[PDB]
Amino acid sequence: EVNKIIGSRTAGEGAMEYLIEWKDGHSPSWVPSSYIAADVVSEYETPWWTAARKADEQALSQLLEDRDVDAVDENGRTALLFVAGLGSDKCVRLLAEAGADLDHRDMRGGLTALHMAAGYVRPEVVEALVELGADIEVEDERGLTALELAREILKTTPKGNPMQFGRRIGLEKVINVLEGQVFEYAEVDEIVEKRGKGKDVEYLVRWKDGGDCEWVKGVHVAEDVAKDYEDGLE
Amino acid sequence: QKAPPGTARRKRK
Repeated sequence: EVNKIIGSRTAGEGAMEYLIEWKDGHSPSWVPSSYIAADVVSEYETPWWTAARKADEQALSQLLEDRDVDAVDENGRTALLFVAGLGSDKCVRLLAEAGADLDHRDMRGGLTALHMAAGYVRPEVVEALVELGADIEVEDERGLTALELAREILKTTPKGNPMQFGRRIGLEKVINVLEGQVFEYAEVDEIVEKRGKGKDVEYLVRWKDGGDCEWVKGVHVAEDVAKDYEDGLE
Repeated sequence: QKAPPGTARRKRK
């Protein structure tokens, strides 16, 4: 009766349907996962989950001719979440190309691919994730955005040797790639008031483009416009 | 990590 599987497709919610081909001979038809043999499903998906958990790009390239890329595992992780935590910017760029849901959320912890690239410390990956338009703002079960995460871990990286080093670099590169997304450096019209003293000086800032004035730490301002201010003071 | 000339850090909106 049933010959082989040839396609997947998300029906309902995290529920699956496969495209079957036939030995009795008739035109290939869609059919619920709940309605088809274990191994025959397993035989279509295992080559897939192997490929991913080892970030095999070539393989993945082929196993996609007609496949629903956002298939989940036991913990609601899609293929993408894997290649992300492994640090394969090349894979990630490929599955993105395949329309994968960048903003997908797992069900053990509530994470996205950027929570993986973050946690697993893959900069060049995040780089790409953001390039292709991911949303950095997505929180998880712990309420953490991806950035707050890189902040937290780097709190607790070791300071031992050049092994424990490329770790610290990593978190910084991520934490800065991410910052360069939350934070712009917009030009100042005027600097209205001065608070704090010496170095911990905090300046009240008027924006050229519009809207409120706001206390920027004296660090997060320009040495050229901070001077222009305390000169008008004298 | 110095701020560009004539600018200051804010959140993106």
